[PDB]
Amino acid sequence: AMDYQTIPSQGLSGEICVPGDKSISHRAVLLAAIAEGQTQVDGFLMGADNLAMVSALQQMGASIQVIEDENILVVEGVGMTGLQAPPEALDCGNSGTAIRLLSGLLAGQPFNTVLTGDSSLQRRPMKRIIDPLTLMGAKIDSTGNVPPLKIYGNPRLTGIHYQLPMASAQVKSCLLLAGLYARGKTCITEPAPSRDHTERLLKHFHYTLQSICVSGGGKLKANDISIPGDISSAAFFIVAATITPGSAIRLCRVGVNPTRLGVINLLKMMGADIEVTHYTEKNEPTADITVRHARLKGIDIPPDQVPLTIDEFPVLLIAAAVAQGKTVLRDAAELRVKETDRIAAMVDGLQKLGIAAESLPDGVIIQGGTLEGGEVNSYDDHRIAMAFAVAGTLAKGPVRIRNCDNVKTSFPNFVELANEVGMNVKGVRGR
Ligand SMILES: [Cl-]
Repeated sequence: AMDYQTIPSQGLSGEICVPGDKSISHRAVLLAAIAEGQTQVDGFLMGADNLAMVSALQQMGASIQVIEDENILVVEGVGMTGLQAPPEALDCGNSGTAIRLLSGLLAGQPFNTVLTGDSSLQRRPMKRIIDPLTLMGAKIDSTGNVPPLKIYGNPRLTGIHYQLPMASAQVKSCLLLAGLYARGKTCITEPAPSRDHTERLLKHFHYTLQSICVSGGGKLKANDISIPGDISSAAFFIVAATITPGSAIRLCRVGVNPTRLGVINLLKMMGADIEVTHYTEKNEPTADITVRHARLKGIDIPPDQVPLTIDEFPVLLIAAAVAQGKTVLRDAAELRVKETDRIAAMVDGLQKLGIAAESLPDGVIIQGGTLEGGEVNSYDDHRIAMAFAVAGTLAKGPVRIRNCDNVKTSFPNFVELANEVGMNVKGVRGR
């Protein structure tokens, strides 16, 4: 509901999976919808952007059954040519990824589609995909190179070899999809190799791929898929179990990034008790994460990790609040407004929960202490709202978190997952 109310936890326990992120979730259902056969998708993020993708595919005749509370989809593929013109404009909500992937998928279809979304989405730039898509023969009308986009399906799409002056996995993913419906082969080359989840998903669905090249005329084969859990969503539970006495949990199949330091490792530096096991590379790289309660010490976050901490794992600041000593985030230069606002909200909430915290022009400083019960404002930022729900696990009293509407729309299963592991949170009427 509008506000979240928590009460202190007796200690977390149990095993859960957290959903994957938006990007992999979109790609999985999209590829499954045009495959032949039935695909069961586990770990599908059930937020508004991902369900907007689902409803769009259904408008075009896809068979997708949604089990929201279990993060499951069961897709009966309609084949490469089973999509049909939607009767109305496809509303992509706030999803830039949805509109861009759908533009690639629909450019080579033998029908027309209008793609739009909310006012935020109607300002998102689209030239980067429109031009390359036009080279393959796409007919995409738009004003100001932003949505709405009217795609006049071109069944005569032809493959292209594309040489980019800068890396971009968003363009690549779009062209790979358009390539599935284009004559000959479509190839994408970059100065440096960019992120490649689309490529692995294509292989998972048994499409042939040969820089990165794909050919039209091939066929997608249904194949069950378990989306790796988003480390950002998992971080909430990792911190919860780390700071709450008597806690022991296991997070199954969480996507792990081996090339970066990360939240698990920053937590380990604070003295956390985390075991990463059962590492596999057949999904993105995946692992089970076992977390037990552990006393923590404040650390100096290296500059390179400051933006990432604030952007992706602000719940790490909740762990700093209960550690012994101070934790310091100082970036080389003053932070961007998005970062500055985020830290100001975290600092203000922490202060309201009796923690000594100061915002800096290039970061923040947290004096480790004791979280008290009280009231904070999430400022409709789901990451902030969730971080304070986690602070509630150890707070001396109940914590009320105002304006949590965006948690339901970004990560709706948070509340049920929190409760299932012993972390008390319930939606209540606000203001
Ligand atoms: Cl969810």
